[PDB]
Amino acid sequence: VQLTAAQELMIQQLVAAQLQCNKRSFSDQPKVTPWPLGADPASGSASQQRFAHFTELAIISVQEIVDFAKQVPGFLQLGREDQIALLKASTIEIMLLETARRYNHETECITFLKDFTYSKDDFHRAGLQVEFINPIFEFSRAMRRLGLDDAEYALLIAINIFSADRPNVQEPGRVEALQQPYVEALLSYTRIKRPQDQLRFPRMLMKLVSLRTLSSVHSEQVFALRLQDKKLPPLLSEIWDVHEGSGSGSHKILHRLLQD
Amino acid sequence: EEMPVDRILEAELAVEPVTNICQAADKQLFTLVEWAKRIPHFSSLPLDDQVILLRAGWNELLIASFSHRSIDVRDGILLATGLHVHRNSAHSAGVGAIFDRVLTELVSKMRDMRMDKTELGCLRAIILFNPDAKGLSNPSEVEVLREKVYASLETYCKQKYPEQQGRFAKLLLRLPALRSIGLKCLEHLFFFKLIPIDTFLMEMLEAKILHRLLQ
Ligand SMILES: CC(C)[C@@H]1CN(c2ccc(CO)c(S(C)(=O)=O)c2)CCN1c1ncc(CO)c(C(F)(F)F)n1
Repeated sequence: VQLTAAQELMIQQLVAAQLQCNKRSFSDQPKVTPWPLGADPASGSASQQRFAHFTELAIISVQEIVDFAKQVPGFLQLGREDQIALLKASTIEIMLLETARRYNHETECITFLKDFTYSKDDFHRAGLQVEFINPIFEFSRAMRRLGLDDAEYALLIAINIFSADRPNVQEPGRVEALQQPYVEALLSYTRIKRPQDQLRFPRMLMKLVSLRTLSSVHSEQVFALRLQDKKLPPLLSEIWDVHEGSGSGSHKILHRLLQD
Repeated sequence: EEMPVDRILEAELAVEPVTNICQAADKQLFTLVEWAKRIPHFSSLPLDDQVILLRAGWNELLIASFSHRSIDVRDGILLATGLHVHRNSAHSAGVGAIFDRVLTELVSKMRDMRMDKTELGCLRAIILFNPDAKGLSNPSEVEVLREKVYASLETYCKQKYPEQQGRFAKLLLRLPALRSIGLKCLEHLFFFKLIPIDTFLMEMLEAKILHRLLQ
């Protein structure tokens, strides 16, 4: 029924952390392989460039997610093996939330960084597949209908991170205890934002179920990339278990990003 | 109410090593159809849609019912066949990991919450009314029915457990766990297919029995 000062300040902190993280990500825009311009050469290099472009965006996204996690109150009090385990599982899910958040229903395009705007077809030209692309856009549409503000998004991201059922979580009771305040805060926040719409909160929580499916749809996508001999960079291979060496986690790239 | 919690409770009550699980599955599939019919407004949907929902949900639905059934068991689950399965057996069959996830995330949580039957049925009705299932003639209709379950369930939770402010949320937060667990179990059912199976279960794993059975 009411929002605690503590609760207000926590939400404020999360929202602030996301903007701080977005700013850092925009700094890296010049770092990205330019999206090919003109008519595609027969060399086939435009395809490889589009795929590399998207892959680099994904990398930045992972960095952005790690930066954010570190600023979520509680996250740094967990063991480093669990921090890793929680991010491995949730990265794709958060990526999808952040993706939906950048969807425009008028252009039916998603905007990455400041002004990298891409349609469904662009996604396909980048080397992703329709079985993956279509759910992404369906999910964005669904999210847009919900009409979430920056605070609701941030909260949902935090909750998603503190899912105790992820693989290799050594201290699951600790993760559920962390999750609970963020859940309580979201209940309070949404019930104050929209008192005349009680369904808003369950609606949101149920998106965490959708995201489990989409995580799986994404696994089917990785399988197709291997099949097409598209190699992924270490970080993404590590986090999603794709290629021999990096996929086993022998590089500790995520460990390092946390270490900083 | 538009989705009476009573009628949902009636539906659960109205329904009373590896191969043993598949035997148990095939039999429960029949019971599941009878359960789904007792859920408000389910039979009112288009026949093709009733089919689609049961094909999409049967897996999570069965896992939920046997998880709750096993609340009294210690380090094991109780199948509808009457047979038990224990950790030691599960690890012997290379299915130990998924088995431990079920106990940790479902059976345990259900026990500690003292999740009641009404609560179970509502969760199962939520799973059942899945508007993201492909090929539905009207996803909106299905979305609306799920949303009524949200409302009825929350109402129930505030009435019967007024002291438990976060109980409703606690219930819903089992569903993501259940979805992921459902995907892994399905995986194993496909391995058994590739390597002594029953008829109805086979139809569910295939990309007729179900049609007749709800007419
Ligand atoms: C398609 C979407 C879901 C993902 C992630 N995506 C992205 C998501 C969020 C954000 C915001 O933090 C950004 S960005 C560039 O930081 O604005 C990019 C960038 C590209 N993405 C991507 N996701 C998955 C894969 C492979 O599974 C690949 C690729 F194949 F390119 F490697 N790329």
